Amino acid sequence: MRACLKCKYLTNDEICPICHSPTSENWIGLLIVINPEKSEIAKKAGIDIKGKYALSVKE
Amino acid sequence: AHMIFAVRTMVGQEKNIAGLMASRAEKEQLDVYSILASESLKGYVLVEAETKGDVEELIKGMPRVRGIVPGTIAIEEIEPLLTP
Ligand SMILES: [Zn+2]
Repeated sequence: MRACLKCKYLTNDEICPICHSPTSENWIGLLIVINPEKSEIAKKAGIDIKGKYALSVKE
Repeated sequence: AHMIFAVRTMVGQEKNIAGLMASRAEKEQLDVYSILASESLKGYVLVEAETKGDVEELIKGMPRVRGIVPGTIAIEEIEPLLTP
């Protein structure tokens, strides 16, 4: 599993389905947003679409 | 929004349990909004939900979960976890 280098979205894809940036296997932490509209944590994380995200990522 | 709870898990099973939780939340249509597993918080998963009952139903019979920490967690105690 990889994470978008820009938005941290988690995927097996080498390219983020949201923002088209490269993804990396080198990621840490897990935030699963089930309901972006109702999640205060998602809002603090700048997440507005459902999915799973890393907390930090590097190349 | 409001309620966030810490769910105690086995150390090292945090992400695994977050995954099972998300699946169960969707399947059972529970009012669970997000699930957070921070590396700096071993043995616990944080669950944002409408009520404590949602979290009780979420973890009901789930392996490798020990229970729910008493009391809600304030959003300010969580924010530092967002940028590791
Ligand atoms: Zn992205």
